[PDB]
Amino acid sequence: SSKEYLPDLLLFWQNYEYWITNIGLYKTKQRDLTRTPANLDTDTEECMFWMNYLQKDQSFQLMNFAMENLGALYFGSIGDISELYLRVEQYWDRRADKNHSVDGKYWDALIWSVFTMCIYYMPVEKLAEIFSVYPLHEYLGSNKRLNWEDGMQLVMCQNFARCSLFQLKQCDFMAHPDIRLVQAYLILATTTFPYDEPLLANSLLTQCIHTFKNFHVDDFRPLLNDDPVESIAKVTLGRIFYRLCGCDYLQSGPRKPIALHTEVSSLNSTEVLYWKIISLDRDLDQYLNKSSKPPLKTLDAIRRELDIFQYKVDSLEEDFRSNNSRFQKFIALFQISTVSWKLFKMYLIYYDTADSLLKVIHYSKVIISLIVNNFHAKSEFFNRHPMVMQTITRVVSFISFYQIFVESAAVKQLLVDLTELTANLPTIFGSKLDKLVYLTERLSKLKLLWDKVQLLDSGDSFYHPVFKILQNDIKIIELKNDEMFSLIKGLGSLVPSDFRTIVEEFQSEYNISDILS
Amino acid sequence: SKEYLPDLLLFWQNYEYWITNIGLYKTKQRDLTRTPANLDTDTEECMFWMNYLQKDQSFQLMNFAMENLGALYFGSIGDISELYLRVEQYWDRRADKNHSVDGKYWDALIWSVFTMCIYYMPVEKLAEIFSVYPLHEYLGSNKRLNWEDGMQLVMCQNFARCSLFQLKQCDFMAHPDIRLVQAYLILATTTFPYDEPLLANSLLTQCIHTFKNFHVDDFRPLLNDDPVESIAKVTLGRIFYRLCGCDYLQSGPRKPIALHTEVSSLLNVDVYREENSTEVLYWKIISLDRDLDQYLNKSSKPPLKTLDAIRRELDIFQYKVDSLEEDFRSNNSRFQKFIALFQISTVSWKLFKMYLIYYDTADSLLKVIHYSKVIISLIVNNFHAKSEFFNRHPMVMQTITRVVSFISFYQIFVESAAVKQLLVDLTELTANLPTIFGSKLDKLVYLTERLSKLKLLWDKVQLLDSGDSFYHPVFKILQNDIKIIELKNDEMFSLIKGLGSLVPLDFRTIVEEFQSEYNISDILS
Amino acid sequence: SFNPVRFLELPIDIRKEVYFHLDGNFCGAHPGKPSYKRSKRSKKLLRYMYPVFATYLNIFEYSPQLIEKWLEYAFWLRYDCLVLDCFKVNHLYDGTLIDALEWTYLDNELRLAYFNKASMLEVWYTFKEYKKWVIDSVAFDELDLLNVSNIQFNIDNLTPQLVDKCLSILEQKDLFATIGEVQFGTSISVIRTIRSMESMKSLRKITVRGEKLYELLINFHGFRDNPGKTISYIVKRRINEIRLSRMNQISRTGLADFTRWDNLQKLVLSRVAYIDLNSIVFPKNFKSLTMKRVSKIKWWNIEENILKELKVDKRTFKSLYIKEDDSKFTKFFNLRHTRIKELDKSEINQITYLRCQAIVWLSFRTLNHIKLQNVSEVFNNIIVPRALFDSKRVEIYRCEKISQVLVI
Amino acid sequence: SNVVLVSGEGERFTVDKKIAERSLLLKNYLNDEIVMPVPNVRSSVLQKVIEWAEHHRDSNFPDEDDDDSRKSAPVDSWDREFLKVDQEMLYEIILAANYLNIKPLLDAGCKVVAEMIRGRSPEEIRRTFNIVNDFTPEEEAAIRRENEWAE
Repeated sequence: SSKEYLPDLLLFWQNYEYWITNIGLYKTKQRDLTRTPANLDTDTEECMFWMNYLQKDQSFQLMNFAMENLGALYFGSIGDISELYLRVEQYWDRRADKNHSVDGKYWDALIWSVFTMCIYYMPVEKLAEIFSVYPLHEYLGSNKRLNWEDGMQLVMCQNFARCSLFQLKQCDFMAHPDIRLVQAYLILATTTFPYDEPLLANSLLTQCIHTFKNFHVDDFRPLLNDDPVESIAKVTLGRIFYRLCGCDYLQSGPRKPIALHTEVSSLNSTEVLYWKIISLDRDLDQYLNKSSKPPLKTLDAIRRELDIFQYKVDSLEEDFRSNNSRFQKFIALFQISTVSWKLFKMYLIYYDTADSLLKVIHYSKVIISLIVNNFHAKSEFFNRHPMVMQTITRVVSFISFYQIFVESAAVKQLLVDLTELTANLPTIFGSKLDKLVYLTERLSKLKLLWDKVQLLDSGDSFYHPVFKILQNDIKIIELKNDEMFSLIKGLGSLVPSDFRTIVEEFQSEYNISDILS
Repeated sequence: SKEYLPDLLLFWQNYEYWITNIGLYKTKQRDLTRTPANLDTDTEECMFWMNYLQKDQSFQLMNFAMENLGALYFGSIGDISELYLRVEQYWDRRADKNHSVDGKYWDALIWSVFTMCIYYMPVEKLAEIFSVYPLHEYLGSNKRLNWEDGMQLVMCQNFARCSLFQLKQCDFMAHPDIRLVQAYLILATTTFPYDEPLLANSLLTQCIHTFKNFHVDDFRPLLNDDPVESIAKVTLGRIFYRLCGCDYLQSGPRKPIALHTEVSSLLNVDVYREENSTEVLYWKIISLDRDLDQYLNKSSKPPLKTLDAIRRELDIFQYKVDSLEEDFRSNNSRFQKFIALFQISTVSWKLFKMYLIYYDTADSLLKVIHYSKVIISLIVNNFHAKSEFFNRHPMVMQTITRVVSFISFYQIFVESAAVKQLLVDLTELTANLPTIFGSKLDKLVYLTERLSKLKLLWDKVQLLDSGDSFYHPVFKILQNDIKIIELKNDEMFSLIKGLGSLVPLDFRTIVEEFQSEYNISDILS
Repeated sequence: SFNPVRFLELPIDIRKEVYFHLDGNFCGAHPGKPSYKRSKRSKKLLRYMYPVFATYLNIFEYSPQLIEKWLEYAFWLRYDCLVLDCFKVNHLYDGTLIDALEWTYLDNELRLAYFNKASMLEVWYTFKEYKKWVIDSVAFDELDLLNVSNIQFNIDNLTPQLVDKCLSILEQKDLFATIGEVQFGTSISVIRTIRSMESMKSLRKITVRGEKLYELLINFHGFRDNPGKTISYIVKRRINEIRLSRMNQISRTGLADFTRWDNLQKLVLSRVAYIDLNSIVFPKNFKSLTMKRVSKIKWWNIEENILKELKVDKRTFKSLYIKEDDSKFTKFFNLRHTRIKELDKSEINQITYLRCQAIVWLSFRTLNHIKLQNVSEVFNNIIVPRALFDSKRVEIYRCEKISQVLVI
Repeated sequence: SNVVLVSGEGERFTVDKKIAERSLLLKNYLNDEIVMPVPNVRSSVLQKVIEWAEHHRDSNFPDEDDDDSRKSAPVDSWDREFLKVDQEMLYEIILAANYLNIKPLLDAGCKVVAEMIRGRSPEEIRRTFNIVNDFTPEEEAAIRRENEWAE
């Protein structure tokens, strides 16, 4: 036909984008509330069964690892970890106590949350000497031969997070909201855990907001008339706010109605810009309910300030024993590539500008080049850091939805290299990675049914099945995330032209209920 | 002359907020290193409190609740008989160990109902139902004392804290549901927020995160919508207005995430008038009250048209209190008009008080005497026979705080005629309060006689003047105690504790003498 | 025999309410001869006390009795402490009781005159003579009451040369932030003040009289391409109130639209022959709309919508559904002229009932204040919800011909 | 059906249950014969109040929020001379009606006290103009010295 198909779908693609690739496949668990049991059984005793694998030199070697590598992760809450060394030997002596303090097992909860994140960046050989496989397989007991490249590097991390959070509920932070709730969350929720538990992590960040903004601090700048303790404490507290509100963005959605990302408006050395990129990231996206398409005058301003953004990181020169440095520039280059690619998608989707395609294709080349250097030797663990499972979701879902209705010549080639590099991702993401691969196959067979059945139109209104499938997709994600069903089970006592039958050859075959759990 | 009166009562506003509403209820600053962690023994005691309650005791407690207290659960649960069905399912339910989430949220609700029912429960019926001993062969501190000597108070405390532990046991933190909020609203009419402010504020933040994650704004039922969803919508709305009402009574600087974004008489605020009239008038009164009382910390002054408008809808509410259906034998109806008369006296009393502080308009002393007179009139008419439990609502610990601290600050500087008589009858009836409030009641009497001792230091020590301002030891210590509540409720100190290693650190003779003999840093407990 | 030695030591509410009864007529004496004066020595009075009273009051240039009054009268009424005390008390309200304070240009200092009801001037001040004692003796030190922005502009009595002279005085000396509202009543006067309305930063409320200017200045009515005569959109986000005084029929073309003016909040309307409210598109939020002394009412045309979504006849809608109750509440207000009608609690209850409130409240479109004064010639029967007849945001004071008002 | 109240110095006034309703701030006191204090009004002042309330209990009193029947109303034929007793008793009457929250006598005394201002001559404006030192003395010298010449 004519070129009239493109804005009808591409301005429905984004409403599909934020309703599939971000909420239904990440940030919802449908829960039947007449399923889960009490927690005095099966949720206490096995935790103090999962303490016992940790002994002295193992945790000490873990700390020996955790210094020379992670200078964009630990520095949000620590500085130097000599405080951690001292605090873990009074931990090691504090295990001999019976009725403990509050502050002491807060320190226990924080160091358990340190190990929880710290083992989740082990390449598997050093965790092969620093653990043994055999003592665990008796109560979970699925099988006995499987090794750490499957299963245990997920569930061991999940239950390290579970023991940390168990000392948080056990010391009852709701009566003693000390700050260390917040830098518990900051170190801990780096890992997959918000994706595994959205509903826990959302309310626990709400308690973290209660912990923070009940300090009433607005003055953050350094001073001259006060004791140095105030200056260094404020140095720590400001950056804790910065990374808190960044991780508040990365978790944000409609399953969290308390925000502090609204309380910041738009416009060592490296940690100050990790919030500036996210600060320019918010207003690229918050246009779904806001049906007003963005005027261009914003986008080019962002476009010029990115040029100074890779002006400054050009001026950074690294140390080559400090793998600290490779990690921090890996976050840096991947973040600027993320926002740049994401804004060029907006350029191509509302203005359809020429030369935007070629820069998108070269701007999906940067992220894959960055991945292909960091596979060979002693460089593998950067890929486990979870911004990537955002952007690979966006790049695969967008490039697939651009090849289903428009054939581009070499962009099939990047699609097949991109969906094979999807298949060679580290296993630590697990179920969500498999979930994405299933969705990719769904869109490919959607492309097949696009070329196998063609359009019917009588007036000026489209009738082809694919559009009805995606409308059904959004409608059922709405009907399942309708929470007033959860309300009426809350009160509980009140009891809870060819388009005839040509969807159940598809929606009964891949239902959309193979996303939720 | 009397030139202290303008620059006095404004500083009384600053004191009236920052002692009688945060320094005496919302301060529970403890140290952390001393405080023992719950590992066990806050677990194991209340299976012993479970089987201490038997079945017919629960049924007669429910008969108590349906017959007379019928103005507190009606904002939460409506009908009574479904909870008869539900306690039937609980007395069949306990014999399972793998209890589901739904039943144990249901027990969250029904323990909240017994906790709220034992708070208001008169001792003459409670003594002949329960027995005194098995508590005291659990814990030995005293051997011989009846319920009214503090056992009702600790029963309410333990009931509440391990109903909350049962919520902890069910992990509310991933399973939001409306019955957590309904458990709060039935528990908000106990004094537990006064006993534990930090716990109640954190779990009200989870009440807010429960509710506002439902994204319901309009609470009228639509046309294109299910009948069962319509009734669910209207009951959701009644829950919202009662939660905002019980959120204001808690409010202060200890929650930074507050719900209330409405208006009543303005002439990011969102909504206004989403229900007609059954019990929404309560929130109307409270919204009048918040417009009066935001100025307690605000340094500005009220324009008179606002307070004239408040006076106007008090003339309206003077008949909206009466226009409820009169029920001659129903005594929950007289509980409701007790509630309504006491609110419309309470807010208007602070209105006329604010008239006196800033604008000094006609009769604005003798009016305040008239309204304190009618408050004490209500308290003495509800005192004779079969009608005693009304005075246990935790607002009458607020307004008596308000009135006593005002009139005792009136007689320190101004020696008027009959207000001696009103103060002596007010302190006489303060000593005749119902005997459950415990520490806060006696410590209010401590503060009362503190300022009564300050009365005798007024007219003994003379004045010193700097040309325009009087200098006087009272004029020093009355800002010193505000400064010490400043220092106590500022939590930057705790951040110096929680981080790092370094720790922080003839007027005079009578000033720190009266500091040492009558310290104020004692509400810490 | 009044004395003003006292009567600044009355209570400030009584000093309000005596001035509440004293609107702009603070003094009362008000009803071939070629302008013989018959004044003894006054030939230099009419140079500098009647050059401008002749222009503003030309009805009484003849004046068969009152010729000598207003010359010698307002030598001191701008310094009498009672009227100056009125301008003490009503700044302390930020102008609620009797505002009526506009700008005039005359005698080359821009006198901030005040007029009465009959548009006869009384009192005048100039700028640094006004905010030296009239303001600072009520506001002591604090800085929010030292902002006056309730001063109208009101070009219907200034001849146009006075108008475009009093525009160009605020450009070089920045008094534009002071200006409050502006009254109107093609006309050559009104267009000057709107293309001279670039940035005042201080407009709240608007009054326009008559049909012909209302059709071209407030209604969008589809058209958005006016070359000159901008109503520019930067200052379009400022307004709160719309006033219409006298009309014939508000929608003579087709439609009384306010697709723009999204921040509007109150609409007062006045002595107007025709209103059909379906012609008003009712912008996204305004909680108050009112009218006074109206003479033809069509009243949303939605009672039959209730008739058709409850699926009965009008006669059956009347003969058994209405029972004429008066339980306890409605004896409180008088309203002996009105017959309130009420729906039922038994034959429809809990269902087929709140949907009726849904049909009412989809039409009422987020408003609550109605304030209907004197009525005549209603056509469609008046319907109010429970949520607005209780708690008295409905009020009909002098209700002369009205019956079958009904509350749901 | 006979209710009483006590004055400023203390006297007994039986009225009736329905004549007493015009004090709405007595109707906040009849939530419950019953006594009521008004300590700032003397005997004869409220004797005037009770005679007013007794004779216009025989009539209807309008909506008290409209600015139409307040800002322009007849005073009465009766209330002209029975509220024209004296200058100073009117102040005691209007403070008393401010107490008892009977708005119509408050406005009816406001009618007569309004009349004693609309109609004061321009020759006390000659002299009673600077009772309170508002302008500093140089400019009330000045105000006569841009007005040296008309008298």
